[PDB]
Amino acid sequence: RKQVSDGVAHIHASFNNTIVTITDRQGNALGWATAGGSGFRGSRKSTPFAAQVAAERCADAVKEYGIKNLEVMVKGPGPGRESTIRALNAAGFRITNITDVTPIPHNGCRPPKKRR
Amino acid sequence: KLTKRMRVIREKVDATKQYDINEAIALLKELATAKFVESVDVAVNLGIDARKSDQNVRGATVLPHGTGQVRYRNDKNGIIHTTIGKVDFDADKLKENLEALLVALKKAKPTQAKGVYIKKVSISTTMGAGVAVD
Amino acid sequence: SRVCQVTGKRPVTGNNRSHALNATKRRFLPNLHSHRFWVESEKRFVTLRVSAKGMRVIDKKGIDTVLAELRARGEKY
Amino acid sequence: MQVILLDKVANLGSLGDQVNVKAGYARNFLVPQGKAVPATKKNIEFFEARRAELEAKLAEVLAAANARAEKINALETVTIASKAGDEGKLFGSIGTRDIADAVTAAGVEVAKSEVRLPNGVLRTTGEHEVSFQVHSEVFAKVIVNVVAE
RNA sequence: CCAUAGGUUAAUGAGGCGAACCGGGGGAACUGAAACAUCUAAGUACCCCGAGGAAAAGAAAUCAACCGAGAUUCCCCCAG
RNA sequence: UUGAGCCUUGAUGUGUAGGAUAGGUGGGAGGCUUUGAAGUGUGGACGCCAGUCUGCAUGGAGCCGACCUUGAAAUACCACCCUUUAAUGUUUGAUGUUCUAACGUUGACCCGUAAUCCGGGUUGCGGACAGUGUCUGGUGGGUAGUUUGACUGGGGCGGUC
RNA sequence: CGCGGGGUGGAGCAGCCUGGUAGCUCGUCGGGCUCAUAACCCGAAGGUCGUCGGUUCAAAUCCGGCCCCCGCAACCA
Repeated sequence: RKQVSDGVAHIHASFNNTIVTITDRQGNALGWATAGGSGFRGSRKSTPFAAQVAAERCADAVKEYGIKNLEVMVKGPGPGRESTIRALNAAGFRITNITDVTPIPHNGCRPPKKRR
Repeated sequence: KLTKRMRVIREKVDATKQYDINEAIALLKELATAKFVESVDVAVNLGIDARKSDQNVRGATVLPHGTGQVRYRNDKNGIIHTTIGKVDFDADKLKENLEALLVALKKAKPTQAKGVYIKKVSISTTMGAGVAVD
Repeated sequence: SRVCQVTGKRPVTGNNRSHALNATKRRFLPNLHSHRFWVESEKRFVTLRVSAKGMRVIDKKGIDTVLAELRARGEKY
Repeated sequence: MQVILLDKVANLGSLGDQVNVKAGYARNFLVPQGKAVPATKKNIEFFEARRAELEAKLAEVLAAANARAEKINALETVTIASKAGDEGKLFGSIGTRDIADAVTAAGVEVAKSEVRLPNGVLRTTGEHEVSFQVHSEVFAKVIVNVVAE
């Protein structure tokens, strides 16, 4: 339990999935939910609606911690990214600020050539 | 959970001590701090295997002092319960009564009874604590 | 030598009986290890090669009492 | 064992008890340092009769002897000058020996075995806290500064 | 520091040899078992250390048996 | 810090009938209250989130057993205990950190001494490890001791006993 | 030969231990699906708990066996 007050929601919205993880301010994870965990397998996994239920199933399962307000730091392109923050706000959480932490390199490594 | 009258009952009998024969009935009427005539609860521990059918004991004993003949049947937990007398009896009388039923257990002890039979002897007033006996 | 200074536990020989009782000559070695004992009379340290059970004789008796026996037998302590 | 103590000791004894300690603790620490003596009746009567009222209280007098050491250094601020480089950085990081060498000419005749310095063995240059543990009870702190000679 | 370690001198004794016997410390295998591992051979061969003229053992925390015998060693029986 | 045994104290446990987050058994029907009461404010512990429990207190001195629908009786009083667990006392074990006196040191320096052996002494570094002994599982052709049948139109193979 | 267990639609695992109220994934069908084949998704059909007794309000469970499937330590007639 430990009862935390403020936290931050980490939204890893990539091309195939949109794993949402709610941690505290120090970074320690409390609870998480994914689009692929709430069923939705295959083509429906990479969908903004699946990101909706990912946020809902992560909205709860953190009830024992009782987070009043939290921040949102989205990451990756993903089909969700903006539909998932909607369901997280309409769930009953107070959104203080939203930030974008997409990890773009400065020509660090040679990306794949795949997909013909 | 505790109240006034029960705290008085607790300060007379310490549950952290095993007593001898003649100490038992003397402190027995000191447990009943109510005006109405009460009784004595006899809880004797068995060394039987209650999970195995061949050792579930049941029977009766012809008591020469009454509470007649009282019937009793065990439980699957391993302890059999029954009353044997009341509070306002004389000290001498229940001495022979306790001796009466446990030697009757000598009779009804199973052949498959694995382990020491008589484990723990402890009688108590219906409104008192448990007085242990060696 | 592997002999205890105090007691005198010298290595003994015995068999190494197996499951099929195959007798093979082995050898039992005492539990010897050098130790520094603080003598109170001389107020210094004296190193002796003692067995583990030899140490117990020292702390049950007097450390100086033990040395008195060595002094009476000539074993340089 | 059954050892009978002489001093107090940092955790179990109270100056004259018969606590059953581990064999090693008595044979390698207590006995050789004179903190205690093995429990054999002869030594027990040597203690409970003789030393019980004699050596017991004179053990208290040496406790007062270094109580003397509490403030022998009314100065408590000695300064040493050793060669150092640019921006502090001492070339020869002085050890526990040299710090005792400075106070022997400016105060206490304390030896090496009593000085306890927590913050390393003094590499840096500046304000320092040197704690002198002359006894198991009293702690004497001295503020020293090193100069870039 | 004292003091020990160490150094020097003098006195006394020891070392090596010897056929076997004797006590102790180590200790084989061939062989027999119709093979062979337990076992046997054998605590023998042999090696080593020590003492003597003998050496070892030795005056019961021994047996016996509800009667008694009285340190140890050796020979004959007990008994293949 | 963290497991386990045990003791004490205090909790704990909603097919469904249904006022009951009742496990078995069970003696007798008054406990209870003014060694400061029903109701409620509020947080916490528990939560199959059904409905318990509970520190202080305005309040102010009552609350309810049989009775009834149940297979059962009401933690009103009580005894021996089952499952789940909470504090303490206590008992050992398994880890992490720090320390120094054992121990190691094929580090430095001094002495024995003109001696890279060894021992001793300050000191530096490790440190209850390491390593050695006794017990023990595994591995082990490195090594050792051995076995590895007979008949048989020679032996082997095949077949047989 | 003793110490421990596991037995469940056709089949692999749950739940049992801490009793009342059996879930899960493949294999088959109705299709939905698209000019279609393929992939995908939804719905449905299947064990009354291996079995025989004791106890209890109630047995899949707790406990006695059998049939066994095994995990083994053994294993010097």
